[PDB]
Amino acid sequence: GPSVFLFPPKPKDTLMISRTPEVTCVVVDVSHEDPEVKFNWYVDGVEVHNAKTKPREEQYNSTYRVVSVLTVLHQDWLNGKEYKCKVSNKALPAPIEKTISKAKGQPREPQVYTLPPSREEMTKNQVSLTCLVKGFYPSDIAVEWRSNGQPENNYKTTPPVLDSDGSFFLYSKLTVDKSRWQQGNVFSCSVMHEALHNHYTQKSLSL
Amino acid sequence: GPSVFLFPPKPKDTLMISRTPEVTCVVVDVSHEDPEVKFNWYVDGVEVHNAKTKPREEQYNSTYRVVSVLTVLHQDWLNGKEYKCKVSNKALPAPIEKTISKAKGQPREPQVYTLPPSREEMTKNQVSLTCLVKGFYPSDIAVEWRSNGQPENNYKTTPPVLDSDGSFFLYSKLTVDKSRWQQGNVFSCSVMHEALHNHYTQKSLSL
Amino acid sequence: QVQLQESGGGLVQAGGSLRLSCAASPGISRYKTMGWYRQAPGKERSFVAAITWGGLTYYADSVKGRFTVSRDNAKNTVYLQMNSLKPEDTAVYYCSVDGGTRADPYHYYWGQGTQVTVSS
Amino acid sequence: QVQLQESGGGLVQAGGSLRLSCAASPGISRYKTMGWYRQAPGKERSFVAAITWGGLTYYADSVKGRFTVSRDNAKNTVYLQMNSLKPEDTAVYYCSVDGGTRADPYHYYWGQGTQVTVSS
Ligand SMILES: *[C@@H]1O[C@H](CO)[C@@H](O[C@@H]2O[C@H](CO)[C@@H](O[C@@H]3O[C@H](CO[C@H]4O[C@H](CO)[C@@H](O)[C@H](O)[C@@H]4O[C@@H]4O[C@H](CO)[C@@H](O)[C@H](O)[C@H]4NC(C)=O)[C@@H](O)[C@H](O[C@H]4O[C@H](CO)[C@@H](O)[C@H](O)[C@@H]4O[C@@H]4O[C@H](CO)[C@@H](O)[C@H](O)[C@H]4NC(C)=O)[C@@H]3O)[C@H](O)[C@H]2NC(C)=O)[C@H](O)[C@H]1NC(C)=O
Ligand SMILES: *[C@@H]1O[C@H](CO)[C@@H](O[C@@H]2O[C@H](CO)[C@@H](O[C@@H]3O[C@H](CO[C@H]4O[C@H](CO)[C@@H](O)[C@H](O)[C@@H]4O[C@@H]4O[C@H](CO)[C@@H](O)[C@H](O)[C@H]4NC(C)=O)[C@@H](O)[C@H](O[C@H]4O[C@H](CO)[C@@H](O)[C@H](O)[C@@H]4O[C@@H]4O[C@H](CO)[C@@H](O)[C@H](O)[C@H]4NC(C)=O)[C@@H]3O)[C@H](O)[C@H]2NC(C)=O)[C@H](O)[C@H]1NC(C)=O
Repeated sequence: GPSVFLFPPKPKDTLMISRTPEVTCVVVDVSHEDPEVKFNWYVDGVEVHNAKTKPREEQYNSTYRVVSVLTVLHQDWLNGKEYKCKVSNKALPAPIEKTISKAKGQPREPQVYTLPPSREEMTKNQVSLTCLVKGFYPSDIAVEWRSNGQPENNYKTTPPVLDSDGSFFLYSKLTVDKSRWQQGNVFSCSVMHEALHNHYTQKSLSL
Repeated sequence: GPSVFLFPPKPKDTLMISRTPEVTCVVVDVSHEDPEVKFNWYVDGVEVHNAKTKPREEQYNSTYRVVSVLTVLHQDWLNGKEYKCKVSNKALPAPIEKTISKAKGQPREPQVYTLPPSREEMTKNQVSLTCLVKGFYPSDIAVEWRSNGQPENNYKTTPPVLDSDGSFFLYSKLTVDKSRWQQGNVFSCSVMHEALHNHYTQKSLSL
Repeated sequence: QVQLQESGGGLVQAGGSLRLSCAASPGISRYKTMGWYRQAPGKERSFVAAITWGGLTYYADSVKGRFTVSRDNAKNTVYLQMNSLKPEDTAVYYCSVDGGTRADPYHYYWGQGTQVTVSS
Repeated sequence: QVQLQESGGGLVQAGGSLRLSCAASPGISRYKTMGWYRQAPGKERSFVAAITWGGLTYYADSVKGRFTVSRDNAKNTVYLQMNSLKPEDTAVYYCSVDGGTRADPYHYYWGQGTQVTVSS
């Protein structure tokens, strides 16, 4: 039979006004004899007709996959409204229920700490500037590096990790030319999270 | 239709004489109509009759889960031998084959750096000691903490993350009572990896 | 169609005993798991108990020892033997067909519900 | 009870052209995907081409442009037109019916194998 998965919006999408977050409903394993599916979307139980559904998706195994995307406004999501996808299919005795919403629990704001490269990394051509970001809930978050305001591209950030008290932490690693850190440049770890009051917080790091 | 998933041995188990590494073959979605499952195991094509198999176990959703565990020689896994699980079941016209192996490509030795707690964290009740581990391949790795000889258990480490040069990195965070750190104790970040000399390295951290 | 019909609720007394029954349409129950849930007014659904096709039983902490679930696989009915009933057992009870894994059930079908009321 | 049965193999000269065909018993191919694989002596079974129920065609890089796969849904048969062949094509070719995703195929049924030989 067909199977349904419901996906939350991407973390960056929930946090900046210029982006449009969406909830995505995927149906796999829909047979060739019965390829047509109906989507019904419910925002806190009340139906909305604002979702966009794309044409079917023939797979390697000769099964169809269908995806419908419902754009959502940021404030609903942060305020905890539930999103519900209803999938009807003639190969399905009853329609399927999937419901998704923001993670539950009291939000907590991230703490930001910058740690300079270990003195032993100073023998290398490049050094690693690390940003420890801890104490936040829920797990959605945006972390970037910039210098002089413009962005910095040689960085990587870990997935969130559950700490022992139920909040999250992660680390971000910026690698720069060891000349760059000696040069005297100032680098900044900049983070956005729904529990911050002034839309961002940043902490700086320099030799 | 039943499904099979095939799992590698734990990284530490493959690097110690005192541990015994295993590959695990998990068969899910086994029906009550056909609960019979046969396992055949092949090491680089050669069948072995050495696997030890657990009795079936019904899940909450009324389907069966059956697992077969094959012990492995340390050197075989490190040298790239291919391990193959072959699962036959009457609800299934031909057996299912899954194959697992250590990842391909030149191993790279980890670099290990320890980073002290940030200055701005010393107002908190506990502090975070950070272990940065970067530049290694394949991603299999073990990380623990010790002090004065014995293990230190209040730590958490991130999954490995793919870096821009094809290597991996991770971070581990050990939280200690910040009375102890200003007291001046010595803590050690201890890591095992196949590309390390004698398979291990350690770096210490003190006020 | 596909239905679940509970039976056996009613008025009972503290320390009394009630036996619910639940009958399923043909097929919808075969090789699948059945659970009992309950719902007091203004509050939400509690897991109560569940039994698998093979016979494994699961209980909410609230009813362990006091309730026992049972099932006749070929007769397409599941029972909830409630013994030694207490004041908070009062609610309307539903039977269901369940999937997923105890932490996260997926409910295939729901019963209509039967009121159980206990006075003191 | 022979379920797949290829036909058409043999001996060819470099730059020539051969047609493999493969017919399935009724039903086993209905709403499914059929693939061609090959195996050289001492080598491993490796993908060649595949054609879906809906008509999407997939080719290994070794054969792109040179081979073309096709399938007659009503006759339950798949064809592999091999053009401009050279000695590295020499192997036993197998047709199959497939599931999974091109990275991890699941084979429902396998053909009997037909030897194709390209001489110099
Ligand atoms: C009835 O109830 C059953 C029991 O609850 C339930 O079984 C569940 O079935 C699903 C499949 O539908 C299966 O999901 C897979 O999970 C894999 C990881 O499993 C880990 O971790 C989970 C927790 O996250 C544990 O519960 C598992 O037991 C297992 O634990 C591991 O166990 C081993 C052995 O004991 C230990 O050594 C490990 O240490 C331990 N790990 C942990 C963390 O505890 C996951 O890999 C699978 O994903 C792959 O297939 C997906 C297809 O669904 C792809 O989307 C995904 O990307 C993966 O693709 C694979 O990718 C690999 C590399 O990336 C490739 O090499 C593979 O070839 C490729 N496979 C492909 C493409 O097919 C998958 O998510 C659950 O594990 C299983 N639960 C249990 C407990 O067994 C039934 O579904 C229920 N049935 C119904 C009808 O409701
Ligand atoms: C025929 O071929 C089909 C095509 O490949 C194949 O479809 C595949 O089917 C499997 C199983 O049916 C399905 O597996 C699920 O994958 C979920 C995650 O999917 C992501 O990521 C994978 C790669 O890892 C992608 O391939 C997916 O397309 C999907 O991509 C995402 O897409 C959205 C929107 O498009 C983007 O926004 C995302 O960014 C993008 N992510 C990427 C690209 O990484 C996974 O969540 C599912 O697991 C869950 O359900 C399982 C039940 O089977 C559990 O066992 C498992 O543990 C998970 O449990 C869920 O956990 C949640 C919390 O973690 C709970 O809230 C849920 O309640 C719980 N659900 C449960 C228990 O049901 C599952 O692994 C593949 O995704 C799908 N592939 C594609 C490409 O669609 C068919 O199987 C083939 N059929 C046959 C017969 O062979």
